[PDB]
Amino acid sequence: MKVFDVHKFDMKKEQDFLQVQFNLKNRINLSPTIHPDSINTTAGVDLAYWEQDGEPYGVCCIIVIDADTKEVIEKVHSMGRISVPYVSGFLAFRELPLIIEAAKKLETEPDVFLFDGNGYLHYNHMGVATHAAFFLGKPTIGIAKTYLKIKGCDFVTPEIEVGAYTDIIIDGEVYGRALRTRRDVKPIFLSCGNYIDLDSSYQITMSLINQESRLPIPVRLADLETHVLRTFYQKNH
Repeated sequence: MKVFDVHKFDMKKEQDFLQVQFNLKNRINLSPTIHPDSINTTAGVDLAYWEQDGEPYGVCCIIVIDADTKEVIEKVHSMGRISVPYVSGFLAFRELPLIIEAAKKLETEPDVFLFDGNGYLHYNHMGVATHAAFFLGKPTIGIAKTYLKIKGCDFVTPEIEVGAYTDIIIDGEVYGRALRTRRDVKPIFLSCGNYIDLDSSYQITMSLINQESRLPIPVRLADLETHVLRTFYQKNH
């Protein structure tokens, strides 16, 4: 699908990256309410990396499923040498190029994109899920497997029950939630990406959860796809 040409990727020093984040950060809108049964499709995005001939590479997979049946309707991927981090703390910038490339290959138009990564739950509310939203022009959701501790703030462990959650609050603001997707197993960390409220992010995520993994269906499939493709390229180097 078509994507918005938000900005270029010519940033050099950390100052450049901060300026881009601060600009987009003021364009974040978490007011949209979106019911799970009102959408036609949901997409999952993930990225995998590996060492190769001395240079770092990455493969981004986007898995699109039918919202109602949860069946896979489209799969695309992008692959290329990832840019070596000349700065630190801006992973999203070195991932976006591959993400945009993959999204451009999409024949479908996903109504929402769930990312294997953070969104609003980020030091500057500018995690990959949120950042990618501007380019995609679509609502996005952040699904993180690990907790990013901000301002020295720790989260409250959610109940053992499925769907249980706790709000991660920093400076009196809700950054996201610690969510128990699969009972008793490690919870995931949910945050709005952009163009959607926490309630909807939560409802859509839970509607995509089955007792097989703690990651919503779309994201679990993308993750598995990025791993199989990476293994393919590695053994065929």
